[PDB]
Amino acid sequence: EDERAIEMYRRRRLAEWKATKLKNKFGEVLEISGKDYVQEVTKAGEGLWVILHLYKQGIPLCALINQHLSGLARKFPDVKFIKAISTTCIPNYPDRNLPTIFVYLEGDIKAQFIGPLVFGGMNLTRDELEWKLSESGAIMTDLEENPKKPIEDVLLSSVRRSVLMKR
Amino acid sequence: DRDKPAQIRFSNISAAKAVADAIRTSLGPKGMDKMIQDGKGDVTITNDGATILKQMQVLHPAARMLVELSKAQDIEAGDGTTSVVIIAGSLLDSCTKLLQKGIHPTIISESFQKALEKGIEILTDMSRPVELSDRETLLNSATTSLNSKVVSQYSSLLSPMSVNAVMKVIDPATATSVDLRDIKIVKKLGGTIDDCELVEGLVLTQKVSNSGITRVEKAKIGLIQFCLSAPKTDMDNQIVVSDYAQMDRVLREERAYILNLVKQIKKTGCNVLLIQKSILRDALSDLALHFLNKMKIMVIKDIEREDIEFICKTIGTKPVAHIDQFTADMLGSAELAEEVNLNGSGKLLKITGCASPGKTVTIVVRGSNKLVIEEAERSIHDALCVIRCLVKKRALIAGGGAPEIELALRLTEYSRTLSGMESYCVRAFADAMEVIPSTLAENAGLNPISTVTELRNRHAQGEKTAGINVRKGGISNILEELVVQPLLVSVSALTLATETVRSILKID
Repeated sequence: EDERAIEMYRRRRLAEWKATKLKNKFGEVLEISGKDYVQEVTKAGEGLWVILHLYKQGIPLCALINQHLSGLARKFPDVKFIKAISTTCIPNYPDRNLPTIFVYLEGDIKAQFIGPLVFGGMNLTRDELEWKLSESGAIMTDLEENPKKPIEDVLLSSVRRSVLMKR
Repeated sequence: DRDKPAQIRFSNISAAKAVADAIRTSLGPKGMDKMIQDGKGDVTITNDGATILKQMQVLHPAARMLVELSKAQDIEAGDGTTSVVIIAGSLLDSCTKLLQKGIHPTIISESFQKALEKGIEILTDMSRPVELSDRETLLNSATTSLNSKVVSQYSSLLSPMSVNAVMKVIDPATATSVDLRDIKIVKKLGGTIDDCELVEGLVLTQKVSNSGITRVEKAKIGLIQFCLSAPKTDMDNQIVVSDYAQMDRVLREERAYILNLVKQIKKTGCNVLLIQKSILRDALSDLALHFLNKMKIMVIKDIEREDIEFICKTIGTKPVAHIDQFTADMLGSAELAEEVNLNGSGKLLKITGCASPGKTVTIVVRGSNKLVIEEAERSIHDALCVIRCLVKKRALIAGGGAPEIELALRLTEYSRTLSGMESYCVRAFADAMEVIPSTLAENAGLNPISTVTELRNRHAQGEKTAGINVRKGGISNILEELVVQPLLVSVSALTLATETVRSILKID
């Protein structure tokens, strides 16, 4: 009895302790103020594509985009994300500007999308916010192109059809 | 000079007046509803002055004096913490115009001292005495208190305090020595309000272990404020992270470290132990529990500091911090264990230890509702302070504002007969004395002037007449509408008010 009784020790100790070696991947989105941004070009890790944001309060558009990100994160786990408040950064710029996510591949900013216009203006859905990325991951739902086909002007295409079909 | 002292005195006067009138209108059973906001998105509704004064304050010493005065009155008697500041404010409002008349602080101080020595005598002569010796005297005084208490629509029915408290801390019968720490109280959810019971020994409530059987008696468990989780190695990993190397080495180290300690502790008997909390000790061992299972384990963990002083008083076992001190002062008698979740919830045990015959008791409160833990609790605390204060006064007085205007009339007569410089000062004291019955009439809602004039006339007639009846808003004697109180709750209040006003007036 005692042998079987005692000798479950090594069956228990070093067994629960066998499970003491761990390692992780990433998921969801974490709230982060300015206290980590400074060394963040060196805090990036290895190949860890990161994404930023910038926040204001009172703008109908600025709340929207803050939802699309946290949704996307569920799709792609390796990437990580950040939600920030402009009071933390440069003081009088953020008020006249709009959200500008400065993607950091452990280095210099690579795509800096300032002001409302460039976004589209609340005509945004998952698609218009994914193909515009095109740089992290290599899936992109295998869409060749999708600009909504910016609605046309009727005059230009008229002369075209004449000279191509009757050439 | 005079400019700076007058200015600082007027600023402190204004501060005290403001903090007074902030909570002035909540005295008596008809205090009104008030809402304060912290400014961190939270509002509260309450009608008690002590907590409101405690929650907020201005960075000014004049406020701090009133706060400490209120807390001293609170710890001293346990009631009337809102009338003391009213009397202080009235005295301040009087001495404003008194110093405006141009009187030296020494004259005012000594005149207030004489007026206080007169009024204390008047009050002690006004009150009537009662008996406190045997069980019947104290029981009838307690009935008078509880019918003069707050409405007892639940205590008269349920009574988890009418007998349980008064009886179960009558043991340490020596006068004026009944600490609160003498009556540590447990609570627990589940059961019914029907019963709240008695053991002359401590009672602990937390999970013990899981083993064969644990219900025996022997010498005391033996209290340890120990730690038995190996120090974390001097690295997060080891030199080499693999299978071959480290398992050969550290296995024997740990199986020795976590066995030799319990081996040593096995030297003293009872094979049982109790531990403190685990905020620093991390990764509590389990093989130790397995070993003690072979060695007749029965243990409780996660005991608390308040309890760690109270138990060491109950059972006479000096603590132990570490293994290298286990000579003596680590044991005590014991008689049984293992109380169960009998007919309810809130597991607890019933160690009835008669090692130290030094009186000690505890109180237990179960109930079919957590709201029983909410409604029955701290009422024993309060009524127990009420039975604590009576052990030395054995006298009582009626309410209704009669003593206020009585003292006012007597002190006006005194000022009239002590003709001299101090007469105006003691007269102003007499005038400032009578402010409460008007406030009570306002709280009920009436014209206070005619009522206070009629009551002052009636006390000029017989000097002991009706007070203020909050039932019908009329003038009936307290001897039929029994609202009575001991005498100390007034004597101490007046003497400390005079003391503090004199001390604050003497300082520049």
